[PDB]
Amino acid sequence: GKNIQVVVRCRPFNLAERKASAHSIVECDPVRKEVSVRTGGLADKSSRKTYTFDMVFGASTKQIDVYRSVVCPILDEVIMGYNCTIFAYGQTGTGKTFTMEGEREYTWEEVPLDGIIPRTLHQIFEKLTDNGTEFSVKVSLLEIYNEELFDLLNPSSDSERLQMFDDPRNKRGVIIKGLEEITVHNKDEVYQILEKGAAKRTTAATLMNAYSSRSHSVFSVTIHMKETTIDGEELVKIGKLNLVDLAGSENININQSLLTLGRVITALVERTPHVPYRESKLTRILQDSLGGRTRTSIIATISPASLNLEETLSTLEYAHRAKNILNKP
Ligand SMILES: Nc1ncnc2c1ncn2[C@@H]1O[C@H](COP(=O)(O)OP(=O)(O)O)[C@@H](O)[C@H]1O
Ligand SMILES: [Ca+2]
Ligand SMILES: [Cl-]
Ligand SMILES: [Cl-]
Ligand SMILES: [Cl-]
Ligand SMILES: [Cl-]
Ligand SMILES: [Cl-]
Ligand SMILES: [Cl-]
Ligand SMILES: [Cl-]
Ligand SMILES: [Cl-]
Ligand SMILES: [Cl-]
Ligand SMILES: [Cl-]
Ligand SMILES: [Co+2]
Ligand SMILES: [Co+2]
Ligand SMILES: [Co+2]
Ligand SMILES: [Co+2]
Ligand SMILES: [Co+2]
Repeated sequence: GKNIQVVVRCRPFNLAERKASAHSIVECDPVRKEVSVRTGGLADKSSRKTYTFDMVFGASTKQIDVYRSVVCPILDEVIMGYNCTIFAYGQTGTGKTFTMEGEREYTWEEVPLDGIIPRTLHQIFEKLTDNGTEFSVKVSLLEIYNEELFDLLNPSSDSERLQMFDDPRNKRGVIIKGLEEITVHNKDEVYQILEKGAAKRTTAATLMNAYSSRSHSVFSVTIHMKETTIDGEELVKIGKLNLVDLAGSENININQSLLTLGRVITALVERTPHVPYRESKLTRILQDSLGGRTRTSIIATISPASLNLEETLSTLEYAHRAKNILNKP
């Protein structure tokens, strides 16, 4: 699977983990692209399990580093008119959202702590403006909670589950009816769009108890591009990027949707003819991207802490089952 990259990002051990008297049980090796965990736990030390992936981000890794390495070559493809997807997958609290969104002249914000989504909107605007491309950008943001779809961007949207239909004009496509798409007018409008997104998600975790923790959220960008050549020829392209912050790993039943995604990715990597797209909402919505000429990436997040051993081992196993990479001698 040249086209499907699986990478691992170990976040810093944290304060809560110290106070529980946890210790680091995971060793990352960016050069050998390995992650080792002592599976025995504490005094085992005979129990070391090692995994190999496309990339392993050690401690020195910053937000820009994940961006240049995972995202930039995918936006290249998106800008050439392809449809791509990037997943963040892992235990709650391990960095899926920090990676996808991150945190905030830069006066009130920490741009170094910006994640994938705002950096993506920035490059889109910077690259397309520089090369003289006439363009327009729109985004939708939806969440999936217990197999029901909710629009995070509808101002008047109460509650209401959106409805998804097959699209008989495309056998791989899908139509989410009523889905709001904002037009993005500048680099910084993303921040306000993520704000509106969060307010709304917060509401729905009250009147609903759909915790962003237990939900998938799908942030989709569509770019309409027109290039004019030397002679005044017009070249028209439509790119699409899906940035997905998955439901927490920990119970591995949105548990079933995660697993379906796993089989979908494994069938793609292995080229087996049976690809179970229809078995979850997430994979139906995404079949268009995953199934064509494309690039796909999973950022598997983990905590280094001994207290997280089981969920960390499971996340590693999931990512390994996804794209199986033999360990080096
Ligand atoms: N690579 C990282 N570096 C520094 N802090 C991080 C990193 N990843 C996560 N955190 C912090 O850890 C907490 C959990 O991260 P978050 O992305 O919300 O987890 P998840 O989305 O996987 O539940 C957040 O407070 C975040 O600020
Ligand atoms: Ca660490
Ligand atoms: Cl380490
Ligand atoms: Cl690390
Ligand atoms: Cl960091
Ligand atoms: Cl600039
Ligand atoms: Cl607008
Ligand atoms: Cl605007
Ligand atoms: Cl506005
Ligand atoms: Cl199946
Ligand atoms: Cl089945
Ligand atoms: Cl295995
Ligand atoms: Co480039
Ligand atoms: Co420039
Ligand atoms: Co500029
Ligand atoms: Co589902
Ligand atoms: Co049908």
